[PDB]
Amino acid sequence: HWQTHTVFNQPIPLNNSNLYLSDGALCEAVTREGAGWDSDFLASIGQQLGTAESLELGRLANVNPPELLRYDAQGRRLDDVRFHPAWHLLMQALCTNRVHNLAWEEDARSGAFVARAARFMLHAQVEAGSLCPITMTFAATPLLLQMLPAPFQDWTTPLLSDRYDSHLLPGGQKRGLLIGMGMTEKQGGSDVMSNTTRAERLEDGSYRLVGHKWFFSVPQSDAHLVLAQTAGGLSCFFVPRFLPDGQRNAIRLERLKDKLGNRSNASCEVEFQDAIGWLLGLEGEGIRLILKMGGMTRFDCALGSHAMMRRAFSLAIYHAHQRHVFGNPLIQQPLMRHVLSRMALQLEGQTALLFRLARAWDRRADAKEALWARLFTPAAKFVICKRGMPFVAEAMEVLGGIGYCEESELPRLYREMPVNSIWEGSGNIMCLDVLRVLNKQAGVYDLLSEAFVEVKGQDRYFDRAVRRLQQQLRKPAEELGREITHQLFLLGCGAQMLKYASPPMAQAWCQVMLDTRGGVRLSEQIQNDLLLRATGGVC
Amino acid sequence: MHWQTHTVFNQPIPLNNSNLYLSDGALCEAVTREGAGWDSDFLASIGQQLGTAESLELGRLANVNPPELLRYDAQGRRLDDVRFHPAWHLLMQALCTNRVHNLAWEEDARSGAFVARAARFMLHAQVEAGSLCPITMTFAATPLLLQMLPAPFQDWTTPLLSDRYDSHLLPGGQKRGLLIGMGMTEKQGGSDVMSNTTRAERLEDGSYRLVGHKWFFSVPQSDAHLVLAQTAGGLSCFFVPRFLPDGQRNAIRLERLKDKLGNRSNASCEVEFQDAIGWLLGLEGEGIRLILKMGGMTRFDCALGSHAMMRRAFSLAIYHAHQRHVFGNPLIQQPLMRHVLSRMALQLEGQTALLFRLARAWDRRADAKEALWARLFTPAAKFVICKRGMPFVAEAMEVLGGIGYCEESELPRLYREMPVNSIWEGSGNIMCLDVLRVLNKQAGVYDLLSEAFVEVKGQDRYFDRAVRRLQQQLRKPAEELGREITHQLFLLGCGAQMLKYASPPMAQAWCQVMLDTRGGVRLSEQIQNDLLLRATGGVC
Amino acid sequence: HWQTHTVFNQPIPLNNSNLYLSDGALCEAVTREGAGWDSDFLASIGQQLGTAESLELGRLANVNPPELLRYDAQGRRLDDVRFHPAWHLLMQALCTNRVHNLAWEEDARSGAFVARAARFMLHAQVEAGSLCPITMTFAATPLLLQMLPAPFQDWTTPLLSDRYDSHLLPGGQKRGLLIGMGMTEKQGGSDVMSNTTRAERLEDGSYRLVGHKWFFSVPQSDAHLVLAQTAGGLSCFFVPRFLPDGQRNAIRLERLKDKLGNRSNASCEVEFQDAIGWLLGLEGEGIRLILKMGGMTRFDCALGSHAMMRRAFSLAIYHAHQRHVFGNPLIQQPLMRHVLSRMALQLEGQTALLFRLARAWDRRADAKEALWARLFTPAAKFVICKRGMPFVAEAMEVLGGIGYCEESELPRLYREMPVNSIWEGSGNIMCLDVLRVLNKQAGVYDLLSEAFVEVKGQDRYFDRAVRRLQQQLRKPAEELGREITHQLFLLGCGAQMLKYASPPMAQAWCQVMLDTRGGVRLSEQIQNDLLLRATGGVC
Ligand SMILES: Cc1cc2nc3c(=O)[nH]c(=O)nc-3n(C[C@H](O)[C@H](O)[C@H](O)COP(=O)(O)OP(=O)(O)OC[C@H]3O[C@@H](n4cnc5c(N)ncnc54)[C@H](O)[C@@H]3O)c2cc1C
Ligand SMILES: Cc1cc2nc3c(=O)[nH]c(=O)nc-3n(C[C@H](O)[C@H](O)[C@H](O)COP(=O)(O)OP(=O)(O)OC[C@H]3O[C@@H](n4cnc5c(N)ncnc54)[C@H](O)[C@@H]3O)c2cc1C
Ligand SMILES: Cc1cc2nc3c(=O)[nH]c(=O)nc-3n(C[C@H](O)[C@H](O)[C@H](O)COP(=O)(O)OP(=O)(O)OC[C@H]3O[C@@H](n4cnc5c(N)ncnc54)[C@H](O)[C@@H]3O)c2cc1C
Ligand SMILES: [Cl-]
Ligand SMILES: [Cl-]
Ligand SMILES: [Cl-]
Repeated sequence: HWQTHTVFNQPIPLNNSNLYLSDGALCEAVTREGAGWDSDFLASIGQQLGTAESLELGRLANVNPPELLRYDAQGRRLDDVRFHPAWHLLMQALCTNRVHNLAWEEDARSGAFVARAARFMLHAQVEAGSLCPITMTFAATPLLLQMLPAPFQDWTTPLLSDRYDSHLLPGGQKRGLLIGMGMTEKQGGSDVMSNTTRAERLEDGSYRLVGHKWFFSVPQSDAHLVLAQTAGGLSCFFVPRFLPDGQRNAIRLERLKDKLGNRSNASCEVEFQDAIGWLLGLEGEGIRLILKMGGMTRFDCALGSHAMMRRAFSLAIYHAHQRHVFGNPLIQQPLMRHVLSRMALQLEGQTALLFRLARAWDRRADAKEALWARLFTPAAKFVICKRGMPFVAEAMEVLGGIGYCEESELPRLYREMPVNSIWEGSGNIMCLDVLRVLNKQAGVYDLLSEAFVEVKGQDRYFDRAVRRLQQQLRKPAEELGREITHQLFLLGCGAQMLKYASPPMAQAWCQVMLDTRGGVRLSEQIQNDLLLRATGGVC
Repeated sequence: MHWQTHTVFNQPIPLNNSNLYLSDGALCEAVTREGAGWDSDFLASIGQQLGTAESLELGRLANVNPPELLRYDAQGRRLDDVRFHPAWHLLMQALCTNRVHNLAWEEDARSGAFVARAARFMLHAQVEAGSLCPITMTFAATPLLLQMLPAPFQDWTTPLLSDRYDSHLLPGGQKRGLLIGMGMTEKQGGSDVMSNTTRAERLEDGSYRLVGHKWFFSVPQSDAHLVLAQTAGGLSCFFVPRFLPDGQRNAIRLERLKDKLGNRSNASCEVEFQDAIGWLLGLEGEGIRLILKMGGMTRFDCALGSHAMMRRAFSLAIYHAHQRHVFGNPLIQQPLMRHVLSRMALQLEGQTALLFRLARAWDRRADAKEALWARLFTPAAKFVICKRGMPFVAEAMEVLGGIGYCEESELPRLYREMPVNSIWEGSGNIMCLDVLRVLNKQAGVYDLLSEAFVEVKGQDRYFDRAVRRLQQQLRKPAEELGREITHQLFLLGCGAQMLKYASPPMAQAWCQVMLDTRGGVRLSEQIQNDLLLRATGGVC
Repeated sequence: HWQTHTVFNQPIPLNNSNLYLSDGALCEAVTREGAGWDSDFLASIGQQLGTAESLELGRLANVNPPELLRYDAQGRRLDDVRFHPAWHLLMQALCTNRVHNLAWEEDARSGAFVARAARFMLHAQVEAGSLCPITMTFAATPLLLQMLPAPFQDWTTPLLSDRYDSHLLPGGQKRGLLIGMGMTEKQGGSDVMSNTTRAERLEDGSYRLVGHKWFFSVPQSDAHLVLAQTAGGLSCFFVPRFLPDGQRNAIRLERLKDKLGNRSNASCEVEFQDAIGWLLGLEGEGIRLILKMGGMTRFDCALGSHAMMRRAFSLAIYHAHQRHVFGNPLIQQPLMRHVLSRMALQLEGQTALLFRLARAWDRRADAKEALWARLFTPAAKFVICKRGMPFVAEAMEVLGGIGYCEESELPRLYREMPVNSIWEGSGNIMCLDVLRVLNKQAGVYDLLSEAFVEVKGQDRYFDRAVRRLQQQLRKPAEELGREITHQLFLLGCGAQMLKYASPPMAQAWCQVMLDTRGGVRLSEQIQNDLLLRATGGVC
């Protein structure tokens, strides 16, 4: 008699699922792209990462963001950052699963980049902030392994380990390392040539750095690769957190960013007060170096946005299956079932493209593969990271009101999305790069012709899309970089669907994405298969 | 460098990584003297563990990340749960591992257990105080439950005697360890519990339906609370479990979480009972009689807890004062400071002596004379010591100065905790009214005092004069002098202990400083040195 | 049937009362000490300040503490502090009521200091943090008015206004000002001789300051009087927030204290990076100057603590009067009544001593009056500020559990008390100063004897106390500085009680405070009278 009502028609939130085994498109991609040997392991962590206890860690790390500790209680400079225990727990698992170095092990087998991409994608569905140090370390490791200055040769062993080490010590004394990246300044992020951080050559071949970095993520990194001006031009420096003699480097943490999302991750405004750096490569070869690593971090952005889209979608279909409206399961409602099917179709294409791209990276020794990666990485980052926002927003709306409340995973996802689109130059820069590749790089047109010819006749909308692109690649105006990049990206997904997806699935994908007319209805059967694949049972 | 504007110097390193036990001379001597010497090795062991920086950090985390009340889930269903920072649970594990909640109630507990347990308690208290609340309540309630558990809960006996903290959201019977809370206070009264309006109706099966509220309901996550409610037969005490036997959640509704000055790591709720099921303990109307048994022990914990926090505050102060220089010399060498610090050390010596003598009384409660001693000095010790805590800790804070007023320091948290112990369980006045009630109603109280006072007569002139004043001060029966009488009675208790077991110079010092009404007592250079030295260890 | 219980015996909290007219001892003191002309105004603001709306401003200012803005969104240094709107409202009223300068107006009448003290004591009961800038400004004003450097002569008018101006502008362009004091450094606050902030003389006569201040309250002050080392000794500098040319002075705000209490008030850790200062007086004359101001701020500490004890006590008795326990009003319960009466008696004494002490300051032109002030100011600060903690804690306990909750005014008061005892050298330094006056000052022993002889024979306990002080002054050790200062303070209050208080009241006070035998019962008539005077009706 105390109650005013009974609570019903409230679906149970998705948890204790298998992030891997419930993703049909992913299972197929992993095996298809030569990482089948990691399938058992993927399912293993898929189950671990998908538990309530795991998702809670994600929540804790974000709602208890890091504190910047500039001083101690005595008034001495401290320059440290303090995290919630959940942060460290996430790091342990990321490093245990070698998301930061799997591909760089000395005996790493074929498909390692692809396998590692799958491992990454699972973690990304749980928590995103923690991916930042992992992404940076992953991209920087190959570079360091062959360019480490003499005083830090003993970093090789920890760089190749599977142990997270949060000890406040010099890198050489630690079990595992994290590498950060300091490029962006107040005057520019895309245009790094405008940096005003200067480096004066010190004695032993080291340099004195004086300047600042505007966005300096993971200040607790064991080292940052930093860009600074020298007499010889813009160079890249290895700036360790501790000097060889055990003293703390002269990096001053001034301010912690107060971010829309990505809140679990510490992003600082730092200043260099005669900090010591070691020159990597040659003076003026700075931009050339960070361009090598950029390729890989961009891929992580695209993959990360995709992972979050996948999670948001999983939450949405799980909810829509249980929630009833107007007498029927929400997911049975014609208009909803239509929207959800198009969303699933979106993820199928992205899964296909992203893991094809991963294969390219795994086989970068092949000039044709390296060129494929060089081209589609920026494209995938631009398109997928742009889609993230509208896509996650839609998922949120499938849940309705409760999806707009912070107790749900959706707001945090929705809040994270834009960071991936802004990171590393932003969309426009991606598109200018795509244009630059088509123009400057040799044998690009030949590479495209081969793939397009390989699937000609399989689908009318694809072939028409190919014709439209070649017509736009005659007079490629800069102001059409987005149109060109988008169309180029779709053709990439299209080819993959046509080659390896079932004919009905590819027919569906091509129609929905490449049919300019619109009004595209999907067969009852193809919709059922999409939604079924998106919940597993295809593994 | 050229970037700096100054050099940081004369800033002392904060006290950490010390041994909370081995650095307390008075405590080591007390433990051995009061028959708990067998626990000395263990005490030093946890004394080291608890005194580490990592441990102190747990204390800080538990307080600056206070519990959240979860009334509802994301679906709009009632949840009635409380979510803590991991540090809270870590503190609880250690407290239970160290059996601070049940050591004395083990079936084979040896002699001195209450005294040993008091020492274990005192160490923990210096680290974090909030976590002590569930421990204090469970410790006081356990003896009662062990022999009064209703039939459906006989399988609580094993967990009640364990050393395993269990935070699982399950019925008690399925758990490895338990916590018992206490629901007495209502909006209309805390001291006067007969004004309770929570009512209980007897049901067909022997349990009762409770409808009402509790104003301060600490540790709502307890596995059960002993609750007072009105019945047709009068004010009774009920065992109100969090889960019913059939695994369903009892009808206890958590409405509001208190936003407290201190004690913040501990969840204190405003709850309402919506036909919650309770099991009658004892007889209808025997309610106040039951919670009076348990009150004796929780009061002791309040006194000990305040003492522990005073000890910690003092440790921080002397450690600071030893390093900090002012006007060319170590702060602790400055005549006026060294004088204040010595009086503070002297304060703790007396409290240590009295509190652990009291702990012995509880350990030997089978002896009528000991039980009476406890019945008399427990309330007195709670009144005086818990009152002193505030000015005492404030003084410690001032020894550090500006930095002691900042929350990065342990001092503000200690300063903020202190009043809770004085307010808890009736408050100072109630303690004093109780002391007066014992002198009046209880038989052979005057005889008991006479024996102790005679045993030390002639040893100190200020003590004997203090004894004369008390016996006279009792000349006219008067409620409005309850505090004067309770305070004087307390000092005489400490005095006797110092005179019997402390060194003659130490006891001479204590008696002069505490009992010399003519004030202005200077202390010998030697006695001050010995006080401060004892307060840092080396006497163990 | 929805309810589980009925709420009763829950007293209404004290609000919408008159902070002045409810304080019998205060009304009498104001009239007695030559400030009876302000009575109509004191009752006026006493009404305004006691309102719920007023008290709410206090709460807001403290639960929404200031934020330090070291940088703006563009990464340019900003060094500003942002307050809750309630803070500025509190400031507006304080300045409107001239709590910061009443006594320094050019045509200030007799008893201005005593009237200002009364106004201060009322504001102090609503909010304490806001008193910091007021106290500092009040103490520095007289000094500045006759020492202002040439470039800041036009500061005279604003210094004497009733205007609060929070505009971020150079002083000269504002309608009112606030002055701060920067003395304490990390190495010491009591021993300022250990300061390492150094000032070099410049071409133009001003100085370059490089150093730091550990506690630096009201960083938003229009100027700070700062102590720094020069070639000729430790000196006092006028450091304006803006330079004459409008540029911001080189005062760098590094960090904001996270305080036990006093949270509404901004206290900073600051550093000087070649900040411009102007010498006040002669080099090495620094300590001599800040000693002149120290006199008045120490008085404000004592007054503030007294004020907060008064407020606490008002709350306690209003509560005890409504709250029932064991069938009677809590205030009727013999033990409670006894305690509350002693507390009231405590405030009677303090009120008498403080406003006699205020008279001394007002008539400081008389050497005998200045000497009385010189002696009892340090004493009153030591004793009263020390009593504050146990006193307010008692008040809190009268309310019980609800008094321990932050929704009550008690915790905020309780959290405030220690700051007044720590400010300006702390208790020990006060007692050392009192000893220095009894030793180094001439005619002190005479001044005291004149007062004691004037009341000899009126009370046995008072005379016995006098004989014990004179005996304790035979051998005046340093270690007895507290015992001596305490005894002195008591005799001070005692003299005032015996002279101007009703004989029964003076007897009660003497018996309670000076009867070493303890165990004093008070008559039912004197208790009824004490509590009646503490709720007004004597005005
Ligand atoms: C959460 C977070 C963390 C970060 N962490 C780091 C870090 O760890 N290390 C680091 O170095 N940086 C970091 N950054 C900075 C980030 O890399 C840059 O912000 C990003 O590269 C864009 O630089 P910017 O902000 O200066 O944008 P701007 O350079 O001002 O660019 C503005 C816009 O102009 C567009 N644009 C640029 N050139 C052209 C052109 N020729 N034609 C048309 N449009 C153009 C860009 O697409 C962009 O959208 C972080 C940023 C965020 C939000
Ligand atoms: C952090 C915290 C946690 C708490 N947790 C719990 C809990 O878990 N369970 C629980 O039951 N209670 C709890 N309490 C309540 C606490 O036990 C009561 O607040 C306390 O007993 C005082 O009662 P009260 O607040 O009703 O004050 P009142 O009973 O209104 O008394 C107020 C004052 O009156 C004095 N007084 C009472 N009677 C007399 C008399 N005859 N003569 C003179 N003076 C008298 C009291 O000593 C006290 O100073 C908690 C309180 C706090 C602050
Ligand atoms: C909220 C707040 C605001 C503040 N604002 C300001 C401000 O605006 N400007 C400013 O300059 N300071 C400020 N302070 C600091 C305050 O003035 C100092 O902290 C105070 O003077 C004591 O200095 P300290 O902390 O260095 O104590 P210390 O100098 O380390 O003193 C330590 C203790 O030893 C005692 N002592 C010192 N010398 C002796 C001796 N010879 N014999 C016996 N005992 C002795 C002292 O009384 C003190 O209790 C502020 C502090 C607080 C908490
Ligand atoms: Cl900081
Ligand atoms: Cl809730
Ligand atoms: Cl800032």
